Amino acid sequence: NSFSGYLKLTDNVYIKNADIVEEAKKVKPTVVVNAANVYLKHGGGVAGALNKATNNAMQVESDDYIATNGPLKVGGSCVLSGHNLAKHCLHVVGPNVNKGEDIQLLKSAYENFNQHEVLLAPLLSAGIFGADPIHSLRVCVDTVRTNVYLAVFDKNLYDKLVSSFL
Ligand SMILES: O=S1(=O)CCC[C@@](O)(CNc2ncnc3[nH]ccc23)C1
Ligand SMILES: [Cl-]
Repeated sequence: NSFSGYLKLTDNVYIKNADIVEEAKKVKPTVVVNAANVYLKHGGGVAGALNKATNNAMQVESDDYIATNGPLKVGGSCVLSGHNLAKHCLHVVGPNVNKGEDIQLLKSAYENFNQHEVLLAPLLSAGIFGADPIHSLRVCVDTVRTNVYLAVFDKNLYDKLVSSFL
């Protein structure tokens, strides 16, 4: 495939220091994962950045989804359009530790990835969602069985994740 410069961690997990928006724009993958919240309010982090790159079309689509279906569950997901970034966007809600949500729900969140053969994704629950990215990577490796290409925004963190992996 067109994913370039990823370090192989396991049979099915690959990692790169990259902005997921730029990776999506260049590769145009079948599935890009959004680090969503239950309301699909794409304000910041991965979600705000993906939505900005769609010129707010992701938010417009998401507001119609919520008006029809109500909020997602923490640990849940929905498939919506990938707009100009991907064929599909898989919106996945990891627990927000800053809100006291159960970190055990991170495994449930990653299980959604197993419904898709290949994904471009961030580390769920990390960044502004408050969880330890080292833990998020371990849960990913131990939960996802399909092929996942992880884009880590921060270089300092990327290097720490690689160095501490084996
Ligand atoms: O500070 S972090 O590296 C800690 C680990 C999770 C993060 O990677 C999640 N946020 C992003 N990841 C990838 N591309 C992105 N574009 C815009 C935001 C963004 C941020
Ligand atoms: Cl973030």
